[PDB]
Amino acid sequence: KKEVRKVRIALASPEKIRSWSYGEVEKPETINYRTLKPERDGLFDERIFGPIKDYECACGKYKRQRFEGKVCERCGVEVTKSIVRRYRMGHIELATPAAHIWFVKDVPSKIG
Amino acid sequence: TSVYIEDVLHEFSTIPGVKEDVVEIILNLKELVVRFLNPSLQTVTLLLKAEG
Amino acid sequence: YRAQGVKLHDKHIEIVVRQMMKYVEVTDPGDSRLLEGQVLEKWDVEALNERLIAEGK
Amino acid sequence: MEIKRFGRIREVIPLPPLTEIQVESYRRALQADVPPEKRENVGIQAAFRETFPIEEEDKGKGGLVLDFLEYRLGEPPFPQDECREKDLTYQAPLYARLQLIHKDTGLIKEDEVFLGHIPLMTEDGSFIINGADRVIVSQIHRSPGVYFTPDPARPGRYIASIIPLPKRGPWIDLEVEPNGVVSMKVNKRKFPLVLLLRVLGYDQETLARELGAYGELVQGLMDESVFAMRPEEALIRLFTLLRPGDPPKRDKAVAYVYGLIADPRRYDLGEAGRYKAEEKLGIRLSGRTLARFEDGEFKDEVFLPTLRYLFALTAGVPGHEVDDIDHLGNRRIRTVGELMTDQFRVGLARLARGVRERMLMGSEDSLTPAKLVNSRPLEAAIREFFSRSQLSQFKDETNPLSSLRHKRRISALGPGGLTRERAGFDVRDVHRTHYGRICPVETPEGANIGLITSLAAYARVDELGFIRTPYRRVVGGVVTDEVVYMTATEEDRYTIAQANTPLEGNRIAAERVVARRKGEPVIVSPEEVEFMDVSPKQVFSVNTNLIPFLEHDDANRALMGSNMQTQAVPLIRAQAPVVMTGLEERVVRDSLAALYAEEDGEVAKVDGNRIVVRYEDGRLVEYPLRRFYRSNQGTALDQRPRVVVGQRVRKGDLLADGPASENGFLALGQNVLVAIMPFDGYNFEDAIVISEELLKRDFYTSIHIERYEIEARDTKLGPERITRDIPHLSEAALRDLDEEGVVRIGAEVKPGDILVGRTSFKGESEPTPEERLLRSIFGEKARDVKDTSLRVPPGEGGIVVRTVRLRRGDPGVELKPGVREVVRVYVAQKRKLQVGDKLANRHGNKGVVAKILPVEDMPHLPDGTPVDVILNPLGVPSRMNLGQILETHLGLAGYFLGQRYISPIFDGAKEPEIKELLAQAFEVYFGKRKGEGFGVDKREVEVLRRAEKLGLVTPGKTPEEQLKELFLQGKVVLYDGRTGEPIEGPIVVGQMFIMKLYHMVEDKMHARSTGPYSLITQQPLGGKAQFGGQRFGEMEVWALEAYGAAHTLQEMLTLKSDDIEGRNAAYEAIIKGEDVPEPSVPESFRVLVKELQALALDVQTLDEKDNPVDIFEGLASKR
Amino acid sequence: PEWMILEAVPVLPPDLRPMVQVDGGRFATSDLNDLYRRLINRNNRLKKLLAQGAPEIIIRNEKRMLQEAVDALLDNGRRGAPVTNPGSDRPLRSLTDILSGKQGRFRQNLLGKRVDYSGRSVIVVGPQLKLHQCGLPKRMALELFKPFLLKKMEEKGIAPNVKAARRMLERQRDIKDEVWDALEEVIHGKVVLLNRAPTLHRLGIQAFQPVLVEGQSIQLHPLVCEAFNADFDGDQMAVHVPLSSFAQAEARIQMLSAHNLLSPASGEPLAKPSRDIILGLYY
Amino acid sequence: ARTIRIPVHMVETINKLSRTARQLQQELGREPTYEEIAEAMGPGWDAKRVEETLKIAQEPVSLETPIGDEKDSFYGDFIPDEHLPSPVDAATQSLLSEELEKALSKLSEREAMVLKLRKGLIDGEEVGAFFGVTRERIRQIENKALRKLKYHESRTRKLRDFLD
Amino acid sequence: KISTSDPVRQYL
Ligand SMILES: CO[C@H]1/C=C/O[C@@]2(C)Oc3c(C)c(O)c4c(c3C2=O)C2=NC3(CCN(CC(C)C)CC3)NC2=C(NC(=O)/C(C)=C\C=C\[C@H](C)[C@H](O)[C@@H](C)[C@@H](O)[C@@H](C)[C@H](OC(C)=O)[C@@H]1C)C4=O
Ligand SMILES: [Mg+2]
Ligand SMILES: [Mg+2]
Ligand SMILES: [Mg+2]
Ligand SMILES: [Mg+2]
Ligand SMILES: [Mg+2]
Ligand SMILES: [Mg+2]
Ligand SMILES: [Mg+2]
Ligand SMILES: [Mg+2]
Ligand SMILES: [Mg+2]
Ligand SMILES: [Mg+2]
Ligand SMILES: [Mg+2]
Ligand SMILES: [Mg+2]
Ligand SMILES: [Mg+2]
Ligand SMILES: [Mg+2]
Ligand SMILES: [Mg+2]
Ligand SMILES: [Mg+2]
Ligand SMILES: [Mg+2]
Ligand SMILES: [Mg+2]
Ligand SMILES: [Mg+2]
Ligand SMILES: [Mg+2]
Ligand SMILES: [Mg+2]
Ligand SMILES: [Mg+2]
Ligand SMILES: [Mg+2]
Ligand SMILES: [Mg+2]
Ligand SMILES: [Mg+2]
Ligand SMILES: [Mg+2]
Ligand SMILES: [Mg+2]
Ligand SMILES: [Mg+2]
Ligand SMILES: [Mg+2]
Ligand SMILES: [Mg+2]
Ligand SMILES: [Mg+2]
Ligand SMILES: [Mg+2]
Ligand SMILES: [Mg+2]
Ligand SMILES: [Mg+2]
Ligand SMILES: [Mg+2]
Ligand SMILES: [Mg+2]
Ligand SMILES: [Mg+2]
Ligand SMILES: [Mg+2]
Ligand SMILES: [Mg+2]
Ligand SMILES: [Mg+2]
Ligand SMILES: [Mg+2]
Ligand SMILES: [Mg+2]
Ligand SMILES: [Mg+2]
Ligand SMILES: [Mg+2]
Ligand SMILES: [Mg+2]
Ligand SMILES: [Mg+2]
Ligand SMILES: [Mg+2]
Ligand SMILES: [Mg+2]
Ligand SMILES: [Mg+2]
Ligand SMILES: [Mg+2]
Ligand SMILES: [Mg+2]
Ligand SMILES: [Mg+2]
Ligand SMILES: [Mg+2]
Ligand SMILES: [Mg+2]
Ligand SMILES: [Mg+2]
Ligand SMILES: [Mg+2]
Ligand SMILES: [Mg+2]
Ligand SMILES: [Mg+2]
Ligand SMILES: [Mg+2]
Ligand SMILES: [Mg+2]
Ligand SMILES: [Mg+2]
Ligand SMILES: [Mg+2]
Ligand SMILES: [Mg+2]
Ligand SMILES: [Mg+2]
Ligand SMILES: [Mg+2]
Ligand SMILES: [Mg+2]
Ligand SMILES: [Mg+2]
Ligand SMILES: [Mg+2]
Ligand SMILES: [Mg+2]
Ligand SMILES: [Mg+2]
Ligand SMILES: [Mg+2]
Ligand SMILES: [Mg+2]
Ligand SMILES: [Mg+2]
Ligand SMILES: [Mg+2]
Ligand SMILES: [Mg+2]
Ligand SMILES: [Mg+2]
Ligand SMILES: [Mg+2]
Ligand SMILES: [Mg+2]
Ligand SMILES: [Mg+2]
Ligand SMILES: [Mg+2]
Ligand SMILES: [Mg+2]
Ligand SMILES: [Mg+2]
Ligand SMILES: [Mg+2]
Ligand SMILES: [Mg+2]
Ligand SMILES: [Mg+2]
Ligand SMILES: [Mg+2]
Ligand SMILES: [Mg+2]
Ligand SMILES: [Mg+2]
Ligand SMILES: [Mg+2]
Ligand SMILES: [Mg+2]
Ligand SMILES: [Mg+2]
Ligand SMILES: [Mg+2]
Ligand SMILES: [Mg+2]
Ligand SMILES: [Mg+2]
Ligand SMILES: [Mg+2]
Ligand SMILES: [Mg+2]
Ligand SMILES: [Mg+2]
Ligand SMILES: [Mg+2]
Ligand SMILES: [Mg+2]
Ligand SMILES: [Mg+2]
Ligand SMILES: [Mg+2]
Ligand SMILES: [Mg+2]
Ligand SMILES: [Mg+2]
Ligand SMILES: [Mg+2]
Ligand SMILES: [Mg+2]
Ligand SMILES: [Mg+2]
Ligand SMILES: [Mg+2]
Ligand SMILES: [Mg+2]
Ligand SMILES: [Mg+2]
Ligand SMILES: [Mg+2]
Ligand SMILES: [Mg+2]
Ligand SMILES: [Mg+2]
Ligand SMILES: [Mg+2]
Ligand SMILES: [Mg+2]
Ligand SMILES: [Mg+2]
Ligand SMILES: [Mg+2]
Ligand SMILES: [Mg+2]
Ligand SMILES: [Mg+2]
Ligand SMILES: [Mg+2]
Ligand SMILES: [Mg+2]
Ligand SMILES: [Mg+2]
Ligand SMILES: [Mg+2]
Ligand SMILES: [Mg+2]
Ligand SMILES: [Mg+2]
Ligand SMILES: [Mg+2]
Ligand SMILES: [Mg+2]
Ligand SMILES: [Mg+2]
Ligand SMILES: [Mg+2]
Ligand SMILES: [Mg+2]
Ligand SMILES: [Mg+2]
Ligand SMILES: [Zn+2]
Repeated sequence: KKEVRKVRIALASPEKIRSWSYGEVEKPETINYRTLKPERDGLFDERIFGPIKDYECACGKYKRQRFEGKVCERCGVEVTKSIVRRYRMGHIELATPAAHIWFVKDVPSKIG
Repeated sequence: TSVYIEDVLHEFSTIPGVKEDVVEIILNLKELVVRFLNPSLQTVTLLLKAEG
Repeated sequence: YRAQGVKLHDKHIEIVVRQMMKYVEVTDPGDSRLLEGQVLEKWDVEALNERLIAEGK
Repeated sequence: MEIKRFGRIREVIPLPPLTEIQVESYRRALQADVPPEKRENVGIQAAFRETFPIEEEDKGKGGLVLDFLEYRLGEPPFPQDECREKDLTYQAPLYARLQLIHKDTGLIKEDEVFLGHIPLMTEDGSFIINGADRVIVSQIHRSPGVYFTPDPARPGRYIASIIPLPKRGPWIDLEVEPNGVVSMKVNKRKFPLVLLLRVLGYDQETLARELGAYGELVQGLMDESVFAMRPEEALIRLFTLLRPGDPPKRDKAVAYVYGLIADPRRYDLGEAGRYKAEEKLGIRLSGRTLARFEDGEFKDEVFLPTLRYLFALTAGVPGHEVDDIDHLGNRRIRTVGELMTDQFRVGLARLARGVRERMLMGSEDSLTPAKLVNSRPLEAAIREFFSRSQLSQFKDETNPLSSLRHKRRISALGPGGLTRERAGFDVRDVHRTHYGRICPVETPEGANIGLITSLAAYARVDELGFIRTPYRRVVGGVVTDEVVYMTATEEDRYTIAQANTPLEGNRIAAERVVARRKGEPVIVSPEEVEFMDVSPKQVFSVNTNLIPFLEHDDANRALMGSNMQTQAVPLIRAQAPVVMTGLEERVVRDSLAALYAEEDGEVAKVDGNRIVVRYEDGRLVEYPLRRFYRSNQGTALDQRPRVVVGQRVRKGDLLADGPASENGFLALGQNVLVAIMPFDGYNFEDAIVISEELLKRDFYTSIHIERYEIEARDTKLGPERITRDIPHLSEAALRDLDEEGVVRIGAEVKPGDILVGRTSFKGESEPTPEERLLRSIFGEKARDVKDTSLRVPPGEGGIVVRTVRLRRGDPGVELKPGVREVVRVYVAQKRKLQVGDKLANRHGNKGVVAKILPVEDMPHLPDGTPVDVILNPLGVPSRMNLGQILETHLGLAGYFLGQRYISPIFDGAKEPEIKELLAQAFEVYFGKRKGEGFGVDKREVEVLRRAEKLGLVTPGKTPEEQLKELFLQGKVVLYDGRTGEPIEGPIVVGQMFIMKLYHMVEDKMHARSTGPYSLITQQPLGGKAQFGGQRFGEMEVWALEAYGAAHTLQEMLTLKSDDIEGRNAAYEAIIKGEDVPEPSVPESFRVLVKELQALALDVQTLDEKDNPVDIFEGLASKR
Repeated sequence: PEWMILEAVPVLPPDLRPMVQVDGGRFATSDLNDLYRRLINRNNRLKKLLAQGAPEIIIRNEKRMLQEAVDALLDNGRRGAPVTNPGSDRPLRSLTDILSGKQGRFRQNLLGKRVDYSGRSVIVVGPQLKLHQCGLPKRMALELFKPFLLKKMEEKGIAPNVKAARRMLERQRDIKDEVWDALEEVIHGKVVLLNRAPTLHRLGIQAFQPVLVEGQSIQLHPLVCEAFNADFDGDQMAVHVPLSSFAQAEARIQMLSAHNLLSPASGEPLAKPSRDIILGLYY
Repeated sequence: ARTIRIPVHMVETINKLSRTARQLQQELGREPTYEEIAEAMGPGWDAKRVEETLKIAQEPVSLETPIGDEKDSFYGDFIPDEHLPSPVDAATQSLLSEELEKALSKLSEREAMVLKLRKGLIDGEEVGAFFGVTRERIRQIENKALRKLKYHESRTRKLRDFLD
Repeated sequence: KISTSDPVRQYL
């Protein structure tokens, strides 16, 4: 509603990593041929990132706009088109940490 | 104003036994000068058929 | 340019060159350490309020 | 009509076979027409021998010897036209004889193995790879030799370079930095240039004294004596200097590599590399390159002479040892043959690679056929070169001329290994040696300039790609008709003179006559003139040679003229220039436009499709004529018979004319009478005014043909059927869809008509809930299929002339996978000249039609004949091509004298000769005027008044006499036409030839309202039928930035291209006549933020007071 | 500063790393996904390696790979360069290569985007035209001002509704001469922008009132042929449309040709009589 | 190993297919039409099966790949989009919904809403479509209201021009 | 530096 007057880049807190995220991609399962649908919890899962179809849900319990802001009882899908499927974030939970090479290998090692 | 060869469908065709191509002939026709004598003749269809 | 027929007003070159000198260097700190290169007017900001509104020159 | 040709320089030798460059190279490349008995063993046979004797000895059991006997390829799978009708690559089959030996009793010979289908050449010189005729363009680079160039940064002294191509194979350099080191580098690191000589056998004493007694630098050679005192040990010591941590013992293994076989090149033992040697440095070749493996003790007649010349080049004048790289004697050319033979050998190695593996895999002796050979490599390799090489291009058949040059064009870029993208200005410039070897006008215009240029007229690739230009001999003050094709290098050793030198025959005629020693203009004496230029034509290319008075036109704009012809489109009505140079005939003939008579005889039948001639030998042959064929770029190629029934033909006379020939003469565009004055603004910067009268006659009209194609694909949702069935609305649109499915031949198709129908399925996997209700409401039982039918793309269509459909039981065609069936629709259309079109004379005046005037009021001459086109004068001073103004003058003469002429390149017509013909013209013009009964106008006299006051007519002479004067000047009186009054001041007019230029696909104005969008980037994208948006570049952004165009710029960044939600509400708003809404955030922005979030970074927009605000409208908050 | 260390790797959206059906059944996915899988597999194999029992050498070995992986998605090439299997020795575009790259994100965020209401055709001198206006092909105007026309169709009897007005124009032979009269009415006082090949200065884009004309070419005024370095040997000019009443307001107020007569460079006119006019006026 | 997972059986399946294509390349000089592969493979192998397996065998392609003159071309800017309503469609749903909504109001909410909701709101059952009132009143008002609606819409032609 | 060598050396 208010004009965007200032942009700001700031470091990511691991708790902010998770704040922007939905679900944890925990398996290397793209899409399985038989059904061009998202495999298991994997990279494309509909819970984690979002449903791939307009105002409609995945199973179809609720399908039009009257209830546009609510989620499905047996399965989770709140809707407006797939743009959500292209804007949502998921996150992987690393075992034992690793570091950003963006901060480790810049000429002045910001960490060194 | 118009031409109809009997076995020819489009303007870019060639007729067997006929050196000239449809386009060359329709061209030669534009060269043709006719003269009718009275208003009663608005559109006259001239006919011609020759063989061998 | 003159030598090539072109006749553009100085103004323009000025606007440009000015920005080549929007920044300076430091040797007598207050808020941030000395060797730093920063925007000229941004220091005219600091010095201005540091000697006029808040004391301690 | 009669022909008068002006210049007299006896053209001593006819021009060479224009395509020999392409034809002969592929001839020597693949010597298949002659038995393996015939001696030319370069190319294929050579590449074969090069990698055939595969010696595989020990690691387990070996002693393998696969040997080559004879190479034979003979029966083409299919023929030319069938290769174009069907998608086919015309290639000849090849299987050579092979016999593998054994260390055990037995040698199995498996005769044939057909690996590699190698393309063939058309008799013209072009190929047929996949459907489209293709061409292999020649290249240029550093011919494998050795040179000495000045050192990089230190002004001091220069260093030596040994150049061995293929890539694999060392690159040596010799440099001396005296404080204590000398440098010889193969891969990179340096070492003493002597440790090597020692290895070979040159000892400190014999070396230093014989080689450099005269060269004090000998001291640096005998310096590190401690190592120079042990011979064969120096061999192991250098081994040691290389670095892996290798076994000291390896008897004569690595020394071999820089010895005889691989790395040093295996080209012609005697002239290939040994030419660069005996003339530049050293004297002999003890085998191809520094080579020997007979006693273990190597011989190097090349390692010492390179230093020998370095001590020599550094110490005085043995000769002057400085190599100008760009000397063509150094700069080699690659004829087609070489380009193919290389890929053929690359494939041979790939083949010989896999075969070695199978010398171990096959159990016992029966291993000759399949055990050793697999055709997978050679196929892929060679196939990759003719279809994917950056060198093989679509034929340039805009018109034979264009398609011809395209076969004789040479390029820089290519293999990547040679001159790539970076280096430029030294190569790009027209080097001195480029004389008669490369055109200086020809090359393109742009970042890619001078690197790609077509050779000259008499230029020919001798034995190894070295353009030798012809220069005739002149012993003493005597000139000969004998000619020597000289290498770039040798040309410098002589004093050469130009062809313009007044000649009485063998006698030079002027004491101080021009010659040019070595790239330097020098006024020499008749007694010094050793050699003379062969021809004014050899200096340039074919494409250029076609220009009338090249002589008077700025080389810069003459280029434009040369490239303009390459874009000439064939007109149904073709005409040759009123003034030609002299090669029009030769172009059409040497190109394969017109059909010539083999031997003398009479004509039997003269069909529109065939001319069966009867030779006097008692034979008669049917000569088909490519009625109407599709040129790669969509220009008509028809052969119109010019001979009547029963006609005795001379050997080599035109039976039919090519796409653009009038009478065996090249004919593009059409000579048109032209006034050269200003009109309102219709001809302002470079605009051309045209007389409607040019359209009345089918003058500038050209036939086009685009080839729309659609496929019946197999979707998992259900095959896409191709049927007359177009699911949703009318039969009106089904009319011309006569054949069930396909469109009927001869039907006029406008944009938006169905060319072909097809039916695919509605959704991805599921039906439609809302569309379920609607179908049910008026007709449930509704074909759930989708209209995906080839339609006429905006722009244009004509009348369908041919159609092709390939269904299920394929005859001998290649249908891609998934592809159920294909349907081609050839459409044709007449292109009458119009205001959007661009015409241009051979000189360079380029320009567009801005107004087609009614013959009613354009400039008309005294006798009712009016001008067709009015060219602006102003376009002539700035540019410098008076040649056009010269043409129009000779033209005016040809108009009234009813004759065409031939003005050679620089020898042609002369200003006095033209004034002479103009004089003859004045009588036909005004002579008939005298007798027909009338004299001179008030107008004619009035313009004379103003003309004398001007200074064009001698005051005091009679108007009759005055007009003669004024006519001779090339101008005549012209009346307005609109007012009938005269145009104060004489104006020139005349017969200038003008061609019409081909309309590129871009021409078709691309206007897009709304359309597709890219998947990942959300910016507008076109393709098939939706035009695709225009690019708004930074340079354009700033333009708006500079203005106060705030919103107009936002729009361009939001509503129009990336604001997903914006453009939607945008359209709809417009639809309801709503003043467009205020922009939402651009997807560029959102895509960014997220890509940025993808990386640790957090980009959050903020408020008035530093607080959040939201770009991602409601999709980022969670759940 | 405790955040520079990574223990939670944000994953880029899905539709932004597509998986698409191409041809025959070919698919197409953003290189990012091969990299994502890299990390996930490693991360998982790590967990299961810790759980199963843990021989030191092997756990580090993995943790190494893991690290490397975490680099890959973020930025490839800073340390070695990951490759899709034998086919293309190509750096899988890293999120970095996304933002910067040969042709990356902020990068092509400035090279250009494609406008929705654009057009482009060959130009031709328009001598009678006044600086004020420009000749625009009706054929082009139609598509350009389609939506503006549609609605205008409905306001008149030519069409019942939008969708109707659309199908009414989907084919060329179907246009009643009443439509031209509608478009010619829609364009009344609106103006468009014309661009030239290199837009070197602000006058590289100027606004004029369109005077609809036949054919393919675009009629341009002679006087402004000097502002755009555009001669007529085939130079083509694009054309854009001001949609907001605001954009139109600015466009025709402060961007219209006949208003910007003197150059921003010199106080010298740019509406100087070019070549033919002088020649006339001189003689 | 693969982006799009493939069970172990399909894997071996693919190896056997490959190996078989190998022994077939051995003598024909003709990369086997999917006829040979079926035969040589065994019991239930047919053309549709081999064309299918090798279609799955092709790994994907890099959405980011150098295209045309590799100068600077990236494969993903060229694929269009399907779910997203190109302007034309947003305008569609505007008039369609406004006009469908106008008709829906000036009517009987007994069988019109039934078939409006049963068809346009949840999923695609005459009997199970109407609340308490049986089939006879369903077909009665369905077909009589659906035709009065269509025939007056025939008068004031608004819907005729098939929005689809 | 380069990852294979180090582990190879590591367990070897
Ligand atoms: C081997 O096939 C392609 C290789 C590309 O790769 C590159 C990197 O290697 C090249 C090599 C080795 C070349 O020798 C040329 C070019 C390129 C490349 O770019 C050219 N490139 C351009 C320069 C500017 N671009 C515009 C770009 C910036 C958007 C257009 C082409 N002109 C080019 C030429 N022209 C001319 O000489 C001139 C002055 C006129 C001839 C025109 C006719 C009409 C053509 O000959 C036509 C029949 C056809 O052959 C081409 C269109 C062909 O395309 C196909 C599909 O066949 C390419 C040559 C070249 O001789
Ligand atoms: Mg906001
Ligand atoms: Mg408010
Ligand atoms: Mg974090
Ligand atoms: Mg997740
Ligand atoms: Mg199955
Ligand atoms: Mg789950
Ligand atoms: Mg819900
Ligand atoms: Mg869900
Ligand atoms: Mg949603
Ligand atoms: Mg986990
Ligand atoms: Mg018949
Ligand atoms: Mg025919
Ligand atoms: Mg005619
Ligand atoms: Mg009459
Ligand atoms: Mg009358
Ligand atoms: Mg009467
Ligand atoms: Mg009859
Ligand atoms: Mg200041
Ligand atoms: Mg303050
Ligand atoms: Mg103060
Ligand atoms: Mg204060
Ligand atoms: Mg105070
Ligand atoms: Mg005579
Ligand atoms: Mg005579
Ligand atoms: Mg002559
Ligand atoms: Mg001669
Ligand atoms: Mg051969
Ligand atoms: Mg060889
Ligand atoms: Mg041949
Ligand atoms: Mg030096
Ligand atoms: Mg060599
Ligand atoms: Mg080699
Ligand atoms: Mg050294
Ligand atoms: Mg000597
Ligand atoms: Mg010394
Ligand atoms: Mg010894
Ligand atoms: Mg080593
Ligand atoms: Mg020799
Ligand atoms: Mg010699
Ligand atoms: Mg010896
Ligand atoms: Mg000498
Ligand atoms: Mg010298
Ligand atoms: Mg035995
Ligand atoms: Mg190199
Ligand atoms: Mg560089
Ligand atoms: Mg450099
Ligand atoms: Mg230089
Ligand atoms: Mg010279
Ligand atoms: Mg060229
Ligand atoms: Mg002799
Ligand atoms: Mg000499
Ligand atoms: Mg004399
Ligand atoms: Mg004398
Ligand atoms: Mg010379
Ligand atoms: Mg030039
Ligand atoms: Mg012949
Ligand atoms: Mg012949
Ligand atoms: Mg006879
Ligand atoms: Mg004779
Ligand atoms: Mg005779
Ligand atoms: Mg004439
Ligand atoms: Mg398709
Ligand atoms: Mg109907
Ligand atoms: Mg449809
Ligand atoms: Mg349908
Ligand atoms: Mg349809
Ligand atoms: Mg079209
Ligand atoms: Mg045929
Ligand atoms: Mg294919
Ligand atoms: Mg197939
Ligand atoms: Mg089929
Ligand atoms: Mg036309
Ligand atoms: Mg007359
Ligand atoms: Mg005459
Ligand atoms: Mg001549
Ligand atoms: Mg005379
Ligand atoms: Mg007479
Ligand atoms: Mg008379
Ligand atoms: Mg008389
Ligand atoms: Mg005067
Ligand atoms: Mg007198
Ligand atoms: Mg007189
Ligand atoms: Mg259009
Ligand atoms: Mg369009
Ligand atoms: Mg659309
Ligand atoms: Mg909304
Ligand atoms: Mg909006
Ligand atoms: Mg409104
Ligand atoms: Mg409002
Ligand atoms: Mg908003
Ligand atoms: Mg961020
Ligand atoms: Mg860290
Ligand atoms: Mg498919
Ligand atoms: Mg991987
Ligand atoms: Mg340990
Ligand atoms: Mg350890
Ligand atoms: Mg790497
Ligand atoms: Mg790697
Ligand atoms: Mg790899
Ligand atoms: Mg991979
Ligand atoms: Mg690997
Ligand atoms: Mg990089
Ligand atoms: Mg980068
Ligand atoms: Mg006017
Ligand atoms: Mg006008
Ligand atoms: Mg209709
Ligand atoms: Mg119309
Ligand atoms: Mg009206
Ligand atoms: Mg018209
Ligand atoms: Mg052009
Ligand atoms: Mg342009
Ligand atoms: Mg507005
Ligand atoms: Mg000027
Ligand atoms: Mg396989
Ligand atoms: Mg096996
Ligand atoms: Mg395969
Ligand atoms: Mg491409
Ligand atoms: Mg869309
Ligand atoms: Mg409403
Ligand atoms: Mg109502
Ligand atoms: Mg109610
Ligand atoms: Mg009611
Ligand atoms: Mg009501
Ligand atoms: Mg209902
Ligand atoms: Mg319901
Ligand atoms: Mg259900
Ligand atoms: Mg109930
Ligand atoms: Mg009833
Ligand atoms: Mg009843
Ligand atoms: Mg009723
Ligand atoms: Zn659900």
